[PDB]
Formats: sequence, structure tokens, C-alpha cells
Amino acid sequence: STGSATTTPIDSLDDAYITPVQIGTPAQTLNLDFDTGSSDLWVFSSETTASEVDGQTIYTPSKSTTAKLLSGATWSISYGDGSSSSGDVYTDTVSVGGLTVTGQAVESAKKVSSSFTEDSTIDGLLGLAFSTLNTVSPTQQKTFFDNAKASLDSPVFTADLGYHAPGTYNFGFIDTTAYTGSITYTAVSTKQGFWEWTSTGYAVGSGTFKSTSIDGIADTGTTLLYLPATVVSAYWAQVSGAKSSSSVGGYVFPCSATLPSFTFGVGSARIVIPGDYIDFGPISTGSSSCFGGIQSSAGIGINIFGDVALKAAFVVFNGATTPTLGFASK
Repeated sequence: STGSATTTPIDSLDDAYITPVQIGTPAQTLNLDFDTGSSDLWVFSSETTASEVDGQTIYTPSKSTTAKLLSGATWSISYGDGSSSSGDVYTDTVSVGGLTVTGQAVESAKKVSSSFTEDSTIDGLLGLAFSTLNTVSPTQQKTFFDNAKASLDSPVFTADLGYHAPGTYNFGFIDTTAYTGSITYTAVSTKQGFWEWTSTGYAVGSGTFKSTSIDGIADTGTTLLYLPATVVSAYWAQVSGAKSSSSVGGYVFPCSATLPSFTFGVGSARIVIPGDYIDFGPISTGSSSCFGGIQSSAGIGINIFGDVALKAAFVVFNGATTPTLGFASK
């Protein structure tokens, strides 16, 4: 089998992407944030504290003839950005882009943090990291990809995120029309439960390539590119007037600037992030200070190849017995 679904930016800055997901019978369609950095499929629901729901579409398991309470199971998750959610668990039929899994753990939120409530466009998350990170207790549950894998034509999914435009998540096949040149594959460590890999270096604008190993994760659920402070300082030094602002929480730059590109290495291959992808707009309405899309990972504890980086590429998440990652230009 295969599946193919369009993913759409939630706003004009590509702060996140939402993908429609069918849950239950008859189908209830919710717009979920596909997150290769976590492993829980959780939704706003009829069980979510009413004051914490503001415009989201909810899953109502009592209206689904295929929903079953997973008795005794609970979940609770905290994300890198400090947001969180928790609740109980149902199993139900879940379909993405024509690909159907029966018996999928659908984690129903009883509580969500303010960041989730305040974002009316995201109805929940669909985790695509390794199932070892799943938070369901006392019986850990599998991700949608893990459940689908044996049925797929090939044990892979791909992310093709757009810049200020829709893109695609495919399951079970590699669309050879969706990228230019060849896909370069690189080793993955699953030791921390992430799609963790090692970039071979970077360049700033038209500058020379610096060969240096940068360990990080491919994370579709993180907006920005988070790299070591040395690398990030070298980037922003090429933008007149750019500075790290502790009050804003990262590097900012004059909105009048033209940003240089940023290149990262994948083996001997190179992915070029255009300068425009690094512009996250005014820090507040009307300001002439703009937020940068490349930020320091210092104090995160890990480097993160988030959407800023991934949207410059066609990315293969290969879930073979020994997983790998593939990157192509597009």
C-alpha cells in the first residue's frame, strides 16, 4: 500500500504545517502537525477541558463505531518549546492520504497548554519519530508509520515541505518526479529515538565550505534551524546590523537586509537554503527588526534541522531494518 497527503503552512511565515487525517467511522477529519521529532498521535477531543479549546476541530470517540477505549492507558508529553498535553487513549481507524491503519492509538487530550489552545489551526500532532519515545503508559504504543510499515510497498515516508506553499507527505514510495539530481543517503542513530544524523559541514552565502561534523535531528515539528553557536555567529556576521537579542530570544536583523543563503552538507552533497527562507518577519507588528530563521542550539542540548532546513530538500525517512535518511535538492 501507499499514501499521499498534502501538507499546508498554518500561516504566512511557515510556522508549522498541517496535514488532514481521517480518524474513526464515519471519518472525522482533523488537521494534524506531522512531527518527526516525537512519537505520539494526540488530538483535541470531546474530552479536552472546554476552556482550553479555542477553534480547533475535535475528535469525538463516542461518535465513532470503531473507537475503543484502551483501558487504563494514559499519556503525557512535554515538547522542547515548553508546551505540553496529556490525557487518555483510544484505538481507532486512522487514514492518511488513502493509507489506512486499524487499531491505531489515538491519544485524546484532557489537558493542553496555552500554546496549543492559542493555535486554532492545529488539531493535534502525529508523531513520526521512533516508537521508543511514545509516552503511553503502562503499555507503550506504536506510531502510525510503525503500524503501517509492514503493509507499505517500501518501508519509507518522505517529507517535501514547501516554502510559503503547500507540500507533500508520502508513505510507502519515493516520487522520483519530486526532486532534482540524486538522493544522498546518510546514516541514522536511533539511540535517542530521533532521526539523528551527522551533517558534513556548512557554508554561508558564496563562502567556502567548512568541513565539520554536526550531529543533529531531522525534525519536521520544529520551525527553525538550530545549530552550534560558532556556526550561527558565522552566519549572522554576514548580515549588517544583525545581533543576538536576549530580550527577543535570539538573533534579529534589520528588515532592510538581504539575507545570504546557508548551505549544509549531506555526505559529499550540498543542500542550499535560500536567504529568504531564513526571514521570519518583524518581531512585532510594524517593527523594523526581523527574527532570524537560524538560531543557536546552545542550551537545547541537540542541534535541530527543522523546517527551515528540511523545506529546502526532498527528504526520505527510510525505516528499513537499519534506518537511514536521504536528502535531495528540488
